[PDB]
Amino acid sequence: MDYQEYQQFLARINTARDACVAKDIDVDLLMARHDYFGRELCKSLNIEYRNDVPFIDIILDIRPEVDPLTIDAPHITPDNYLYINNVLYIIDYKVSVSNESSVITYDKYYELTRDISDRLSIPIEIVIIRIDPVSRDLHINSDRFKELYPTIVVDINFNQFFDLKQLLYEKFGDDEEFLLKVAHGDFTLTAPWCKTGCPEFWKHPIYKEFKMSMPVPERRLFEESVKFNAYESERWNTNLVKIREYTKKDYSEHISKSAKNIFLASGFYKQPNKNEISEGWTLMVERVQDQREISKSLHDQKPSIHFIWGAHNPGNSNNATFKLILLSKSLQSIKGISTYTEAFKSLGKMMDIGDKAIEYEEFCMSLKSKARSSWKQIMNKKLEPKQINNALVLWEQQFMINNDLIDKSEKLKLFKNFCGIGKHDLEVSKPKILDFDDANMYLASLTMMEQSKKILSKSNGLKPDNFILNEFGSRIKDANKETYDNMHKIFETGYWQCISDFSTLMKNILSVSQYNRHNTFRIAMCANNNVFAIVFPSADTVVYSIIVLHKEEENIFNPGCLHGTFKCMNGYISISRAIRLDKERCQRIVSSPGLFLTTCLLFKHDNPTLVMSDIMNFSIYTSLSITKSVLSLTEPARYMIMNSLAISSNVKDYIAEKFSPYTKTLFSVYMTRLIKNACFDAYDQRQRVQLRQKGIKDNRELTSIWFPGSVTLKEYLTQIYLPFYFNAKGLHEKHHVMVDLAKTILEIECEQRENIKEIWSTNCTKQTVNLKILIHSLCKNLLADTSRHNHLRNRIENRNNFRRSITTISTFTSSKSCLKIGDFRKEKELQSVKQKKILEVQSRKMRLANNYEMLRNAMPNYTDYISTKVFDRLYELLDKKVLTDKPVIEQIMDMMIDHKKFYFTFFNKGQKTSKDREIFVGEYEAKMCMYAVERIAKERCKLNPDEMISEPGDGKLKVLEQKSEQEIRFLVETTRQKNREIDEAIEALATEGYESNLGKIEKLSLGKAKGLKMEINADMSKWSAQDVFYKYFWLIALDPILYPQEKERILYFMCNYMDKELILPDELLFNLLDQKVAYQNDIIATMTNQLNSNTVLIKRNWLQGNFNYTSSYVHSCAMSVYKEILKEAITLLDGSILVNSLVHSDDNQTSITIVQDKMENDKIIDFAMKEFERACLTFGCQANMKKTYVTNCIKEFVSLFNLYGEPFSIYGRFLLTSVGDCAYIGPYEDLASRISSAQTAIKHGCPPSLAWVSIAISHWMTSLTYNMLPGQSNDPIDYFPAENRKDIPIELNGVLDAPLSMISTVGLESGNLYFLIKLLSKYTPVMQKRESVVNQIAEVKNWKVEDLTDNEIFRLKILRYLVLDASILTPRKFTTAGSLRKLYSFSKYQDRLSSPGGMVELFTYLLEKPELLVTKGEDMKDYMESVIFRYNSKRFKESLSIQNPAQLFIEQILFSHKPVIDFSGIRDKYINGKVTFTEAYRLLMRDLSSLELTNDDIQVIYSYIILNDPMMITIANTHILSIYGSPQRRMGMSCSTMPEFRNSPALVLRAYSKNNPDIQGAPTEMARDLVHLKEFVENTNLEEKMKVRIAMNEAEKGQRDIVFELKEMTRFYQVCYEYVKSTEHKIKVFILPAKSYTTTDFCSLMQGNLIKDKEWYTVHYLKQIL
RNA sequence: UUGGUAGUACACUACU
RNA sequence: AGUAGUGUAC
RNA sequence: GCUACCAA
Repeated sequence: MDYQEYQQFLARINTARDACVAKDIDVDLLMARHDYFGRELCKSLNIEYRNDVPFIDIILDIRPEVDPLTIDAPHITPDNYLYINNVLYIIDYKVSVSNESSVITYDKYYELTRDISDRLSIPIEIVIIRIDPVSRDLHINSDRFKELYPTIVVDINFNQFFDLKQLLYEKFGDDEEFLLKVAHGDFTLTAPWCKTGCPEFWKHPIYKEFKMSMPVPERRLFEESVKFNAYESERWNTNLVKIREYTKKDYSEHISKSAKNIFLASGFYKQPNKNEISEGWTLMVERVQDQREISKSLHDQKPSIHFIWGAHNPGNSNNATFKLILLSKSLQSIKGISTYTEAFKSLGKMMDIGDKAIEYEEFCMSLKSKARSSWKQIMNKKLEPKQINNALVLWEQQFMINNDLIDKSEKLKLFKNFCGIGKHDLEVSKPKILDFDDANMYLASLTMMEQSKKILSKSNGLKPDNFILNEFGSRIKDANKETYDNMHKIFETGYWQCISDFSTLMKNILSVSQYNRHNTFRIAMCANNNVFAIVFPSADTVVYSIIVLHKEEENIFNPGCLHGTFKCMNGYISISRAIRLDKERCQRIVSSPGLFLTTCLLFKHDNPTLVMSDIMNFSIYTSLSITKSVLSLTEPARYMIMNSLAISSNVKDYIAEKFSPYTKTLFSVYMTRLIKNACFDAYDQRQRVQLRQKGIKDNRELTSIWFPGSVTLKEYLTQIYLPFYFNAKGLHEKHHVMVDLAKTILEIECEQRENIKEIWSTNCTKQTVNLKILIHSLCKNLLADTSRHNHLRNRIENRNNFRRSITTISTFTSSKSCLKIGDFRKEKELQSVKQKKILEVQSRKMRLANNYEMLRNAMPNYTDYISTKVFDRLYELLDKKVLTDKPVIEQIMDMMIDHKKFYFTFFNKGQKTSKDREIFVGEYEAKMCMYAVERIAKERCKLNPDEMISEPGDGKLKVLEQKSEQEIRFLVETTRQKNREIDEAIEALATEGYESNLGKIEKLSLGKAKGLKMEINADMSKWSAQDVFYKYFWLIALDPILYPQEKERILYFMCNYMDKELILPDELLFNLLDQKVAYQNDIIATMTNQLNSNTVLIKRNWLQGNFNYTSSYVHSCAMSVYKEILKEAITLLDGSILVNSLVHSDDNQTSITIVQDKMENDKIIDFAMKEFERACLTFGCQANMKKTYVTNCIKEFVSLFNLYGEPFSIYGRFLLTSVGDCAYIGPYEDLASRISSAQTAIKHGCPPSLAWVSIAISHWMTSLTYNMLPGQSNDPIDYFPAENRKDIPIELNGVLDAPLSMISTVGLESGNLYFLIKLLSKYTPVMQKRESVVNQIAEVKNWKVEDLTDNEIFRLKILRYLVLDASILTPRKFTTAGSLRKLYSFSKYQDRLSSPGGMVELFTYLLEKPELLVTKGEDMKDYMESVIFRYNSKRFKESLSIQNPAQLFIEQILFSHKPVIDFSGIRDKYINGKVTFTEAYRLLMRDLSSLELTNDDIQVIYSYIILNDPMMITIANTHILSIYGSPQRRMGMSCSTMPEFRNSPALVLRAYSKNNPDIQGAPTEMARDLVHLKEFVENTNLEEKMKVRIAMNEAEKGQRDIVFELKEMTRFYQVCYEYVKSTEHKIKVFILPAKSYTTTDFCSLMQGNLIKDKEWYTVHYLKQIL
């Protein structure tokens, strides 16, 4: 270029300060380069350099004899032109590395010139002459133009333009307004996250391993790809395109070579058939018998259920004290001489009060009356046992184990041999199970089931009326009469009474066991006057034996836990074995009636074939399995049966390798059979499932699995997949799990260490990647995915808060576990000594019924650590100034370099699976690094159409549906196109003589096109443990949105992460060190150097959970190559194919649809499955062919189905959780937790009737928790003005009355909404009745408040004075702040207590910044102070101690008669010690006698609940204005998304508190928010209302009340926080009977769908629904 | 904080 | 006894 | 572990 021009540009660059000025430089730098090229080009072409000539000048140059006024010359201005030989060459110069500019220019110029061409007969050639400024190659489109100038030599250099453009861009590299302007249309960046890179990367051994293993050109291409800078390059994609083109040859060879395997394919793909199943079963038994200790003996059986049962005796009392006597005389009078009969007679004698009945009752009543006076426990007053006849009584139903009444070796017999207390080569023996495969052992199971059938299927003598039927039977019946009739059929049987009795007795056993002692036994009862339980001494878990009285002998339910039936005074007495269960398993039994009723009705649903008696017999044993045996069968059932009916599967290898029956239980022997039978039965009806849409019309052609009968496909899948959900959580033992996990991780590591060397390959070696195919696919995908969003790096920054402070991020301030490494020898040794002393104390005290320091010495290379809470580890790092309040990403970038050594540990999930899963726990700073990598991926997965782990909400279910609609349409129309010539030839030929000439009709109709659908439902194996981590190095390196600095640090981290060490936890080390015998081939010893170290180096296993987004993206890539191969292979058969593939971490749902005429379909299947496996292996995944299975109608994907187009789900899994899913806080709060399960089940397609049943079971379990059932102690019915429990409010443990449409949408808050809708529809005049909701509420002033019934007035008082500011009855517990020693931030809070006035300073800080009472705030100081303040809360401190739901459950029962309600906190919301539940009912009613409601109070209720909520106005409008069409049957359901009904809080509340909207942090729009906010303040008077509230308090108290000011400011600013916060719209997908488009559609569909099982109703509205 | 002493509190109670 | 287990536990 | 009391 020109010299003096360069000096001017170089000056403009130095003097520029704005980005607007810098942009103008860039514009002219580019135009200068364009001009420079043309001036040089024209010299080579030997033509006049014309600057920019209008088109009219061109015509006037070459054809003077033509009029400007007549011809309409196209309005363009070409850079040059050339007229020779009656041809006009219009010329345009370009300087781009791409010809996208050139093709726009060509098309514009070509299109316009056609019209003017015909009016002059001059042909026009549009010539674009491009030069690629980097290479310097020319590119010319016109074939005539190159025939004129065949040798163009523009010798030219652009280096001075790159030098200049560089200087400009280095100068404005951080100016984000520059990056915006400079940005092309298609791509935009933001400033670097760091200035320097990381040179220590390039020296790192793992990179050198990585590098050295690649071939040389790829090495250069990696280093080059790291160093790329999309902002400083000509175009963003050059490095990606450069690398795509280099790999293209090797890639398209691999695709073509792989596609031609279609012709090699035999067609003998792995199928299921009778032989495979028997061979699988026989190989399986061979394994199981080598692995277990088999037993053909029925006395080796363990309890199938931990209970024995007998019917009640209605000739006897059901009084507590009669029952106690009845048992005491029965035990003392046991006739005969058995091995334990002396012990039981003694126990009976030890509980013997004789005639002294009233003396017992009044003694017990007095002790109880003492405990219930106090909120806390009664301390320092000793419990003394009263002598009442032979019984020494410590408490109601607690009796001293008296030494006089039992020979002291019969006492030892009871404890040691019967209860196991203190009970006791080279090898350790195998686990013992029953021989499930032995036919005599099977018949014993078959017997037990037929024996249990006989007793339990008989009618109990009782009225079938219980809580569920009484309160909800009305609405269950209305939705479906059949399910009401079924409930009756269940409640009549002994089944239902047995399990109710086992539930109620267990509830009581737990209540009783709490305060049982080492020197006492206790007695539990139930409503059945013949069933009891003796709770033995714990010896520290719950020990017990069940006792049944009965008239005749063998007439008791014995599911394998009877010790013996004995003859006694009156009839017979049967006593169970001694059972020992942890409290978690016991809770499950309490909840079992809900499970049973739910299970029975669900299996029986809408099916006239099945017999209810047989269902109950199966369901009772499933509902009461609290033991591992059944876990071994329920989930494998899925794979065995589904593999058995698949088109392609591997039933042999699944059963052979994986299926491991664990039959300790006769019921599990019976069930293992039902599974086997079902595998064969599945094969036998394989053609009844697969095609030869019609899945919508569901007929009963399949054989039932678990009980005899006939079943539809939907009902058949529900039978296969539901059983898994009978599995309880927490059945595992930490002791055993920790070892199994530790050793499988180390086995995978040791295997890799010894055998797995090569990283790359070309023949699918185990644990390798095809390097060039990886590189090429990644390039194509990154190009594609980046292209479809231009601000991607910006999207990543905003959505994941990269720019904001670390303290504003929800995951970086959580209560999750978090590892930290350091020296903690003193803290851990002084824990050891404290638990030594306190164990020795309670050991020495227990003699009533008569180490860490070492570990460290044994481990020279130990690595100390301690787990803590994430927010606490953040506090710590901020305090020691390792972290700052700088933008999170900048600090993540520093951490990647700063944190060299990585450390992880694990704990056990306690999962419902047969083998328990591991959960990994890393350091805080490891979570910081992975955040960046994962959140980058996450946003790019959202752009990828295949990738679904990133799909928000329930979108998956709607995506499955849209694919199968698309695929069905493709199959049909594509088969119609390929046939129509043949179909017209045959159908026109078969008009004249359809019968005759049938040799010619089938001449052509064999050669017509064959349809083929196949659905691969795939699982992958060892997803995290056996990946090739090295492949992700390319994913980072190729990434155009990363700068080379960031890439360098990210890759350095990823190198360090492959050196990460796993810490075997101290719990596991103790267990292992305590082993007397050495373990044989001890993998844990091998990998620790004889337990010298507590760490093992883990390399290839990126730890499960950590890289799910990036791994899933690469899995999405493997499927793009699979699509490409299949597309080629089918074009070799001139066929048609559609391939879809959905990917979610290690789950896959690929869907092939093919039409071709050249080949047998079986060979195409054998091809597609082989190439599926290979596609996976070429990218480092391993498809698990024991679990993957192919159908042509059924897509399973992340436990969501699609059956012939129609979506389907096991809604039953959500219904089973409705029973035992709760935190145990209060009646409202617990019920709400349980109701949401029914809402989730509803949106997965639960029928209205079964949803009502579920809702009843929730109400039952909730009221049971706080002793609030009908007739019970805390039952509110008699304390309130109401004739039903649906008339009392839901907040005071009422019963929920609303339409199920309403409950689906708004939950418990529907209880009040509907009540207010009932009032409007009674107390507004008939003229106004036809109006919408806004007008009916406006008519509230003209209401006869006199006419309002008592009840309605009562409810409105609660809505006014209680509901509108916080779910009000809440038991408050007295418990301690257990185990906060670990928390760094807790000891700082403790120091702030010890400081003089230290807290008072902090409280006053938080009143001056009331923003922090309901946010965390952007500042560092603001985070740390708000943390220390939270420790002031009791509820927050109990959150950090590990929760225990069975204790939380049982404590909540026991304190239901104590005074646990703080009525001052309830009352002080209307003022101008503690109290019991029932007293709180009296005190609340009398407060309502001191209040009245005017017509303004009612208006205020309707305003807050209805009018100030768009959704509530809508839901109200729909119910009032709706009119229903006639009923109709559901014909195929459709997924529809629930629409949004609605229309910076941390800053806005700071801006509200101090009236400036001008804070160091983020304009006019945050001054607008304050004006919009102050509307809400002046309406409700809150600022000027709480001032009266505080001043009144401190005037009465006499001095300034600092804590009350905090509490009132909190509830003031918490009301402000719940206005200045948008409902971030979650995606909720609902299965409905038609498709929703509008918002009104969803409401009408919902309203019409959820009222009967039989049918659905269309719903319309008479006015608008907004 | 350690060392000592003496305690460590409650549901179901039902047409059966 | 019960719970757990081809890891010595409760 | 909690509670009351005592002793450094």
